[PDB]
Amino acid sequence: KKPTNILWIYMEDQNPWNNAWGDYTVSTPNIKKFADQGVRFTNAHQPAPVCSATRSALITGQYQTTLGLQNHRSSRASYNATFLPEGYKTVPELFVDAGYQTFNIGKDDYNFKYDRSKLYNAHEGKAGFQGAHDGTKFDWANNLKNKPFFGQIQLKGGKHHNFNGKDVPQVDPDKMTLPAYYADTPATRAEWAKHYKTQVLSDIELGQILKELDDNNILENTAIFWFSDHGMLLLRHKQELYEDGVKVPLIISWPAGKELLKSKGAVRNDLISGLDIPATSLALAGIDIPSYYDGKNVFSEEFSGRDYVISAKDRMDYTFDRARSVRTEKYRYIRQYHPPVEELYDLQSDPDQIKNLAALPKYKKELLRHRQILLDWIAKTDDKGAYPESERAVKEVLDIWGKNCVSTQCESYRLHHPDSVNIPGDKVYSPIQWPAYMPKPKTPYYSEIEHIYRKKFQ
Amino acid sequence: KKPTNILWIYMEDQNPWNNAWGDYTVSTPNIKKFADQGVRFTNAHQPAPVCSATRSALITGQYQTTLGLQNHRSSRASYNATFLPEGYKTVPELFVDAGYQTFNIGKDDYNFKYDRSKLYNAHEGKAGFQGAHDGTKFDWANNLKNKPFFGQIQLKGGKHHNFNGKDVPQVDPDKMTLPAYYADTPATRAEWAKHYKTQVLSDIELGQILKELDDNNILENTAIFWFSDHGMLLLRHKQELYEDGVKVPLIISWPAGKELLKSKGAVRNDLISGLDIPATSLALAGIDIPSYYDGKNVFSEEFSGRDYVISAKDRMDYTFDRARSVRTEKYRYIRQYHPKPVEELYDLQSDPDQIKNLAALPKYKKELLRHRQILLDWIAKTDDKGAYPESERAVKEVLDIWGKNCVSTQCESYRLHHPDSVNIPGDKVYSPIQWPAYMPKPKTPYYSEIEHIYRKKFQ
Ligand SMILES: [Ca+2]
Ligand SMILES: [Ca+2]
Ligand SMILES: [Cl-]
Ligand SMILES: [Cl-]
Ligand SMILES: [Cl-]
Ligand SMILES: [Cl-]
Ligand SMILES: [Cl-]
Ligand SMILES: [Cl-]
Ligand SMILES: [Cl-]
Repeated sequence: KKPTNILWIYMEDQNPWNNAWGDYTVSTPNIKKFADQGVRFTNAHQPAPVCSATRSALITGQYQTTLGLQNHRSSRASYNATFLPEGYKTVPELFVDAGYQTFNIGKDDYNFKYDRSKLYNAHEGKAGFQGAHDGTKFDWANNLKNKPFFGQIQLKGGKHHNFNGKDVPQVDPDKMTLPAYYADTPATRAEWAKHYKTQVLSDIELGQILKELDDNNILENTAIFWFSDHGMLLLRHKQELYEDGVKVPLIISWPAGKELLKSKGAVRNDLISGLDIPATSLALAGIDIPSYYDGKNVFSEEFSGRDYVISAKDRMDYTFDRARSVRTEKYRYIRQYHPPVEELYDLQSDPDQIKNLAALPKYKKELLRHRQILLDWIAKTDDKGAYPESERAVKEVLDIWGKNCVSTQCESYRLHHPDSVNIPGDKVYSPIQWPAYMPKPKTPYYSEIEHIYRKKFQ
Repeated sequence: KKPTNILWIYMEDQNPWNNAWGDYTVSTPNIKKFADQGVRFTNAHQPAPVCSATRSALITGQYQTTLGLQNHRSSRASYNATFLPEGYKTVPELFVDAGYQTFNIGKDDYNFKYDRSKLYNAHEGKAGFQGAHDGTKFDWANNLKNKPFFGQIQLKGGKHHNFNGKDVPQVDPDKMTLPAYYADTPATRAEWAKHYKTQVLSDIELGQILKELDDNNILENTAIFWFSDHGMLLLRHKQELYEDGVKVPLIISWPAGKELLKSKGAVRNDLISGLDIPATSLALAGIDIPSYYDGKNVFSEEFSGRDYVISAKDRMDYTFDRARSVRTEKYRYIRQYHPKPVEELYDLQSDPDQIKNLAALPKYKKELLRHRQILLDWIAKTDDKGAYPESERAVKEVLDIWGKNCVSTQCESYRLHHPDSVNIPGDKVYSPIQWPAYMPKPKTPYYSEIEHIYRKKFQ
């Protein structure tokens, strides 16, 4: 007994502030019922805290840092490209090869060049934001009611802008409880109340998708993976609060396999990586997990929870950072490469990560233990974050963010190209030819997504 | 029940033309007795056919192509550097961390920068050929007769230069049987007879090392790995004959453990990769094999022979090539990326000298695709770094060492984009590379000498 379909309900930028996680600030009945009849994961940690890093990792099955996909965003311009290795199979291509129809409605946002028709064969792509391909809308639930499919639906999550729907409650910014030692201003309180409203919008959209499956008798045989690509990125001065940036909601539901999925627990507290989502998707559908994928089937009998979960943060827009985190059952550890410098937090007693324990003698052994888990991971994956981005990749940042990039990478680039700082890179550098094993489609939007230069930023 | 020591008897550039392999052209009694009492491997295929590629692969435990170590030679200059990832453990470091004394007498010839004292803690290094470190000679068999060690002794193998020893037999070039369609000249017949003489020199040297171990009671408790870094590189026009380039002699002997080793066969014909040598050494000494190593323990109960062995060839001195090979039980497949890639398929049973390319024969289409798919899996799994062009700084290193001999497109384009500095030494053109914080560069003087690789004689 395997499900017929896989469906990822893929939310942008959302923390699990919903009834199923015990939070009754707003009413989330669809999510609560959905969680009650499925498997809820309370320790699912994505490999990255930002869009294109997480989304590239889950679609390739590996840490975004292993294949040079770690920088948000990257490989978008005509003159700067990353290609997956020859022979490589993304998760959708694995499903296509096994006979399924595949789609992703909404943004891809991956940090490599690709022929989308090899990944998603049930619909066409179109130009998206900042070099991304997007998947066109279509009546997937009707068209594929009798064709086994791996689909994704991208929902706006915390980035929903429109709250005029008569089902969105009032949320008073003055009633919001902020994290400890977090900036308490009208703007942060407004961001909190807005994020609660987006929980209701997510709850509504979940209800609509479940109805659409039900109206085409697709609800029983579809394994649904319900998750966000990261939580809200929160800053206390310069300190990123990683725990609730990488820990995301995850509910897995397969109605006709309920008892099989719940066998290890209807509420899973063991440590899960977001990279286990594609691997579990493959296993549930009866597709081998490639040996080079990092994920595991979280429902297999041999799966007893990860000892630790690794996350990575690299460049974000025009901020050239590099940090690596080891999450164990009790601690989050951070290695910060651009303050060498280390952080360690006991989450049980310090959930907002205020008390760095790295320099306390009592915690030296736990510190070294987390550090060594990280060194093992760097040695195993050859973390491409250790290597600097190229001239062409820096030029791509300049095309998109212009004067906003004040990093020493960007200034040094300007000092070396004073003749062309504001000339679009596609007029400075030759286009990158796609490799023999993957010719560039002639589809017109493939050239439109490469027009990344933004005059308004210089 | 584990051996106490690990020793690699490590030969340069040598084919198994010896009595243990059934070749009595010359007398090799030490090798014959050694193979008789140990385990002989007839299908051991190195991951490369040249020195720095094979040697970097075995010392790191991974295909040289996975870590950017594939180009022979590379990362030698002051301005061009490859470092292993933070936290990475080469095989000697794994033995140091476990308490052993470690040494390699003779050349290292690795394509990355390293602090040799972290690898080999039982002796010092010295300047070597073309940017390599070498290990100084010392009385290892006595110094370490009571200290568990992992050691390597580098022997000259097919590159021995002096044949006046009174026990080197005369070998007639006119009696040499060359490979089918191989150039039949006085030079190649001379090379054949010379190579047979080097078999006797390797036989002598094997006897001496065994005597040193016996004189110090190290003979019983020492697992020895006796092998070469590759066979001779043979060309027929532009075609490299990979089968006998990568397949090397390998004998493993551990006299106190004879019966355990021989359990799966005293003569082993299953497919083995040279990367299984460090993995098997680690296993015998009771050290964990890191999850990122490619080798396996060939004496483990779970080891049932490899279904295939991968080999890779990339730049060789100033020849910028890229070829990948899948060896299966019956066939060797070659994918050639700079002839878009062209493919070769040979049935070795009927075509030992690799003359009849079967790749375009409809009868062999399925065997072709099956070998192609094996290679594609390996590229996807390892992100074969030969898919990426060498940097500007690496081309300069080639130009420094080889000068006007490099006629490649990469070189000729470099000369076009730097017409004013073509013959200026690279260390006056490019700034030195700072070693990473996790591995500071020793002050030791020969570390500066080995980076002086410019050769005026070549331009
Ligand atoms: Ca996002
Ligand atoms: Ca050699
Ligand atoms: Cl825009
Ligand atoms: Cl649309
Ligand atoms: Cl299972
Ligand atoms: Cl604009
Ligand atoms: Cl040489
Ligand atoms: Cl003859
Ligand atoms: Cl075993």
